[PDB]
Amino acid sequence: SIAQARKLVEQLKMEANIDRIKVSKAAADLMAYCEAHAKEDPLLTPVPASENPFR
Amino acid sequence: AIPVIITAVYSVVFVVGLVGNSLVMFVIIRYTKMKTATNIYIFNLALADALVTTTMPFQSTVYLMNSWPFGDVLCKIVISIDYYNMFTSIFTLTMMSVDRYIAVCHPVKALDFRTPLKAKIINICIWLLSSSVGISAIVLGGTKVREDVDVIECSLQFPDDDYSWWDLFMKICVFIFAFVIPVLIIIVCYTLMILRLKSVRLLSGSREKDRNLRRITRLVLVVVAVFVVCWTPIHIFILVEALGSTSHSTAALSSYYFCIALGYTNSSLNPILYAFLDENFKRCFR
Amino acid sequence: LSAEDKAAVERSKMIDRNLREDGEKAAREVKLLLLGAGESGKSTIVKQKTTGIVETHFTFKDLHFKMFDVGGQRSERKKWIHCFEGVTAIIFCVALSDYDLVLAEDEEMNRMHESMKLFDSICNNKWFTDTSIILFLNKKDLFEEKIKKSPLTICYPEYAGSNTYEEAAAYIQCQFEDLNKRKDTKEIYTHFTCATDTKNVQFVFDAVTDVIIKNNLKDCGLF
Amino acid sequence: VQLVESGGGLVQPGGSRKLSCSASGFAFSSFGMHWVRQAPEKGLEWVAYISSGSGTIYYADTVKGRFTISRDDPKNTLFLQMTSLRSEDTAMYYCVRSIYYYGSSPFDFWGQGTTLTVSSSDIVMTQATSSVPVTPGESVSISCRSSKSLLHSNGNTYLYWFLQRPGQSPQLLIYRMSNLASGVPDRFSGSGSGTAFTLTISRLEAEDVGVYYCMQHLEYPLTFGAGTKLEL
Amino acid sequence: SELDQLRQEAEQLKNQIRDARKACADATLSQITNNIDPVGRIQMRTRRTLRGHLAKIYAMHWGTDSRLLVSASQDGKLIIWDSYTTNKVHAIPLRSSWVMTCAYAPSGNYVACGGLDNICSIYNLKTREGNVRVSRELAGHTGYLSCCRFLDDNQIVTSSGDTTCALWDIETGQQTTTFTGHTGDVMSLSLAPDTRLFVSGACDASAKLWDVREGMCRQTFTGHESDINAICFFPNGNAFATGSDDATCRLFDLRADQELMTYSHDNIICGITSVSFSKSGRLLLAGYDDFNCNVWDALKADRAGVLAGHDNRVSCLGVTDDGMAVATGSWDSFLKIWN
Ligand SMILES: CC(C)[C@@H](CN1CC[C@@](C)(c2cccc(O)c2)[C@@H](C)C1)NC(=O)[C@H]1Cc2ccc(O)cc2CN1
Repeated sequence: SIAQARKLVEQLKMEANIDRIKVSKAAADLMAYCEAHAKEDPLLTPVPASENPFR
Repeated sequence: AIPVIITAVYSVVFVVGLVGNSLVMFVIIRYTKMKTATNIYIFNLALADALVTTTMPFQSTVYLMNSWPFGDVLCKIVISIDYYNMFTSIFTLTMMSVDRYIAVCHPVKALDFRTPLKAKIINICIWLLSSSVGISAIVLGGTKVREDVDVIECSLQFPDDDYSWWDLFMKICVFIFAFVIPVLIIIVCYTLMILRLKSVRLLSGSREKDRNLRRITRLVLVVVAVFVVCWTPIHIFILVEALGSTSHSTAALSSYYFCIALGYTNSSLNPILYAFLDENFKRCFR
Repeated sequence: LSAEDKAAVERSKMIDRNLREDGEKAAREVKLLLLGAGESGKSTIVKQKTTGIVETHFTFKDLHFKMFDVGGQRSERKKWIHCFEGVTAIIFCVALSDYDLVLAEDEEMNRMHESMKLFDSICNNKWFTDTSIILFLNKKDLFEEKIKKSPLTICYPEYAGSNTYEEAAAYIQCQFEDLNKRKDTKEIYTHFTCATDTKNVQFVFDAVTDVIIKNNLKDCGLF
Repeated sequence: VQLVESGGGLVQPGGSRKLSCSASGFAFSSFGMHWVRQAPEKGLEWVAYISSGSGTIYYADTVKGRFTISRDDPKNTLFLQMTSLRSEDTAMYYCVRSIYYYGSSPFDFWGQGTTLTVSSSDIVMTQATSSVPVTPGESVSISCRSSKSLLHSNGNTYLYWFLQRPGQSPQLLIYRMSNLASGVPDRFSGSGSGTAFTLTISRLEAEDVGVYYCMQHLEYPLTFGAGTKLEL
Repeated sequence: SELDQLRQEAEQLKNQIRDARKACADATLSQITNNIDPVGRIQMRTRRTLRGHLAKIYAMHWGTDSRLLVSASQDGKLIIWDSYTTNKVHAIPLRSSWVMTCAYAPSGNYVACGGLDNICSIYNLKTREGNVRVSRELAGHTGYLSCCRFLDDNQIVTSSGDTTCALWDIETGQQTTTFTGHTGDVMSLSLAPDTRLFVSGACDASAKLWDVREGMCRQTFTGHESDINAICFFPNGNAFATGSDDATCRLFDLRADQELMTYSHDNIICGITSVSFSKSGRLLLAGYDDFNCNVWDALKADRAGVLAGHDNRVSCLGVTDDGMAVATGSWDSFLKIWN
């Protein structure tokens, strides 16, 4: 109905007025988070037999 | 000249039976799951054929030398495992047929009568029933000389006494309980199963379920034929040389070797047939 | 190892045994999937608050059927129809007396056309390649007097036959049988029944026994 | 959740008594039960242990082949058949329930107890101190020792602490090392690694008085320590 | 003409949003990633095979630690597994066997269960009575429930079949907030690591970002072209990957909400059932209908290995919160654990 279209148009208006900054910086800090936590990840580097208690 | 070819063919069928049964045992142990009631039965057939294939070099060397340098150390066990194989194979072919018939004609009760636990119970019961004949053979074993060639063979331990009537009664009893009751049960169960499959609607159509019923009937017919035609002239030969008298005639020994060749070729063909025709190994292998 | 760990292992084995003995009766507990169009006599078939799957437990000659009425599930059927792989049969209750009226409230689509579309959707699923359908054509009593006045030309402008009860029933039979795109592995059962008619439990018993004969041929390695 | 005791009393030496315990308020079939004695002048010692479903039955060295423990899961009760009782069997018999999984708290409930009077290696746990002076609002740290390491390869240390108020059943406080039982106020800091283990109370209270015992669950029998009373 | 004017205004404002997010992408993640070292082959052999289920497994969830996980299946059993020792701690019976979601509370005290019965069930694992007892029977959803991730011990978020998400209270059983705006059927839910926002996927190929305290969609994006049925956050909370029935996995951020990277290959034409990250975020783990699981470099969009070994289509996989191992469930009544 018309009420659903109204609800959609103010919902999309509320979603329109949001702060959007560059995707390149998001890729950069995602890469930074990946490289800064690569040491503390058993799936990246397999832990030795002393560690890895699934054995 | 003459024994050169037949020994080579015997060795060839021995080798191919060994490798086929070994691969069947390997896939059923480590590649095909064993939860279905028919899987433990084909496992029993595989184990029985693997236990009986070992006696093929013994049969070949006793055919060659007309004797054996074996003593009573192992002729007793290789004549016990003969009856062990016989009763195990006959009763597994009977019980699998009874399982199929109680699956078809009584499908509401087949869910209760086809559990793997009850299948294992029936398997242990028929193993014990074959082991009774095996231990009777291992406690009634022995060898003796014959006063024409002075060669030795291991058979039923019964000297010249009043045990001839007991031997005839035991022979006629094992003949009845091998090829009257089990064969009649298998034939009746399969005929009733096919007659029940006549009346269903998912197997008695016109496009492809009719030929599915046709190949099911062909399957059970060829299984029964391969069992009966290969295992029966054994029973004619030993029953003929039971009731009256039959010495070492020239035609008697060659027919005996031919019948033994058939009664080992069937156990050689059983892994290949039960691998390429049971459709579960066909589904798994793809 | 530790007595704590050994007793934990024993508890795990005990609940494994309990779970096995609770799930071994699920093979006996045969299951049916009942679905169809709205107000098509589905409410009067089950006689022979979750707002979801209605669970009805009934037995006949010691088989323990289960019906899963999904009439209260108004969501997208494509994302929960895959939860019925292990069902043994599908019960499809549709009314023969719903051929002339389209909705009884509006004029856009016949109930029989929607039933045919639903049957074509539920029969040609990739999850139900080998799941037999127990089609039910109920309320024949209301179809007796609704066929003498209104012919099949309202529902089908291609009939060109006889305006009688038996030929109309046979033509609806022919329409529903031709909706199967693979008659080899699929067999559809159709029963003529009324709202106050017996011999429906016998029909579903015959259907389920045929399907479990097929299953017992399948696991033995023949079919 | 409470356990009800039955039987007991005066018995001639060498006789028998059908000692029983009637459970109520909890699922009896999932709990591995125990029996723990207490002499009128001494501490606790484990007697028997029946597991869930009676699949594993253990006894002490002094009651091996002499006592019989049995349970009735449908009848919701626990029995103990005592054969050839002597003067060394005069004690107070407690019924203890336990489930063993990951994160579970065994020995989490004790029965009220029943009395039995008769007329005229193992990893031992030793409580070196006994009957320490104490004041309310203070902090006391009692300790007990073990004859063997109580840390297996799974990483957890198996020490069980029990508080027994005067006229009350033993109550679990520290089911495993650095673990606090349910219903226990967050002031009991059990610790200890290797051989020596201890319990610490941050602020003493009037209801905290009684006698403390430490119990190890690594092998069998589940022998207890000595007594550590509190004197105001 | 008012409805047409409103539709035209919505269309032009959506076009303005699309133009703004198109001009906002100054660079792509490929030309930033193409100068770093790639991850080697993830030869992750199976370690634990949690046998014991007798039916099709749809859901699993880890805890805050390893060693404990719950699983649900159509046999009516909600099994909690001891991961290291292969043991099972509890075998919770279900009133309705039609289950496709389960979750483990962060406190370790409760588990979730729901499905085609349209009712969420909360069970109490730790009770003085020794058993697993149902505590709250959450009703109020007209559709089938599909995801029931726990906010905390008292707040539960439910993704259901009524095209709406709901936030409930355990002690009252009522919906505190209702998340409305998904046109299509909804079968995804994932909560942020900082417990502030959550995302949900639906049939309209749109993943919507919601706020828990006030309850409206802050952001959305449509980059998929089929039904979305798998969602999870990046470990920093500023990105989330999307799994769909489109043989592609797509990465969206929380800051621009655009197509960061797609994870699709020509050899796979099957849908995705579950998507999860490692704790570093370098590896993206995606389930598939190709009877296996595939790991993805979240930066280079490259296949780092295949977790093959399942006899049927996988349906659920989760990574431990310490990054220890992944437990991929599947339709073959198995639950394999990979390290
Ligand atoms: C299973 C087939 C292939 C052979 C195998 N069998 C195995 C043992 C054998 C090789 C043997 C054993 C010991 C010495 C010797 O020279 C030969 C030789 C007797 C042949 N079995 C027999 O000949 C069985 C068949 C049979 C059938 C009915 C009956 O009342 C008694 C008997 C006993 N002989």
